[PDB]
Amino acid sequence: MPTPLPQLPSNVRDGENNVASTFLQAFFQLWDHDRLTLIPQFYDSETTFSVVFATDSPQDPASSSCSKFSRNLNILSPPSTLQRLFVGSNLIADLWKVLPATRHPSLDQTSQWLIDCHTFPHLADPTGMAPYAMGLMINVNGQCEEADISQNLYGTRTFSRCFILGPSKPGAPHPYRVLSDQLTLHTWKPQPAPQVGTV
Amino acid sequence: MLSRRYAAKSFVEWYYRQINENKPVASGYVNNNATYTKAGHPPADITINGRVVATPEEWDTMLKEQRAGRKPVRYDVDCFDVHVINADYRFAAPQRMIEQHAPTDGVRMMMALTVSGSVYFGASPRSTDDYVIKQHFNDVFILVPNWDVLEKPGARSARKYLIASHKYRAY
Repeated sequence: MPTPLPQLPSNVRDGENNVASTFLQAFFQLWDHDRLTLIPQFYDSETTFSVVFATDSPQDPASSSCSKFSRNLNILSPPSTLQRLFVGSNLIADLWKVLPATRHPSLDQTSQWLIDCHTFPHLADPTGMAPYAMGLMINVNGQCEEADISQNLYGTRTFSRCFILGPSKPGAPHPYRVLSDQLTLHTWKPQPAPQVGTV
Repeated sequence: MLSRRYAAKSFVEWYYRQINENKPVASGYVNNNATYTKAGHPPADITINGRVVATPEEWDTMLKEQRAGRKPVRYDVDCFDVHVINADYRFAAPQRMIEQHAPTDGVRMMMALTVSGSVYFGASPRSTDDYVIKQHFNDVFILVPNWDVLEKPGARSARKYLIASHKYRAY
C-alpha cells in the first residue's frame, strides 16, 4: 500500500521583486559562457563553494576533473574516489575553470526546474550597524548538458544546487552576495556529441 | 574532523535514523525549543515537495501518510555537505555563551546543510536492487545551535543543533 509524497510545483517565495528568478537567470546565463565573471559580481571573501557526488557514474568528467584538482593541489594528500570537495573564496576561481563545460535550459521552461526558495532571519550584517540581517535561501533541482571537450566526453547531468544569498559588503557591485554555494551532481548519462561541418 | 562536519554528519544520522525508525523528528526543530520560543523565534520554515508546512508535527504526520517482509519506505543517505553561513550566531543565546565561545571555537555557528540520497518504496530492508518504486531525495536544512545543550557535557548531535529551515524534494 505504499504511496510516495505529493510532488507540487516549485514555489518561488522570492517576494514581490522576484530577485531569485533574476539572480538564477543571470547566474546560469553567466555560468554557461563566462562563469568566472560571477566571482567579482556575486562572490566574496566570506563565500564558500562545495561540489559533491551523490553517485559514482562510469567515466564522468566532473569526477576526473575534481580528482586531478585534488591531486594537483600542494595543500594536501587525501585516495581513489572522492565523494565531495570543499573550497574557500580563494580557490573558487581555480576550481570553476576545471569543471566541465555546461549548457543549462532557460528558466522559461518550468518543466525543467524545481526551484524552492525563501527568506530567513539572523544572518550576519556586513555593514556592521545591526546585529542581524535577513538572507535568502534558494534550492535548485534540475539538469543540464555537461561536456568535456579535451576528452571526447558529452552527457546529461542531473544536479541540485543550494544558494545562500545575503546582503553584500559596502562598495560592492550588487546589493546582495552569495554566502554559500553547494553543488550536488547526481548522475551523468552519455549523449551523442554535437557535430559541425564546415566548407 | 571539522566541528561543523561532525555536527552535520551526526544530525544527518539521527534525523534519517528517526525517520527510518518511524519516530517523530519534530524535536529537532526550533519550534519545540523553549529558549528560542521565549526569545521570539519564528516557526521553522518547512517546505515538502513544494508544499509549505505549518508545523513539524504535520510533517511527521505526512511521513506517516507516506508509509500508508518488505519495508514500506526507507531512506538511503548517499551524501551530504555543510557550510557555515554565520560564524557569530548570538540569537536566543545567554550572555556567557558569547564571551566564553568565539567564532573560531566552532560552537556558535549557523549552518547550511544539504543532504542527497535515494528513497526505496516497498523494498527489502537491505537490498537496493528490488523495489516497487525508487525516488531520489535532496534535503536542505538550516541548523542553529541549541544553547540549552551546549552547556551540558553530555552530547546529542540531535539536540546540539536545531532545524530553522527545511526544504524537502523527491522525484
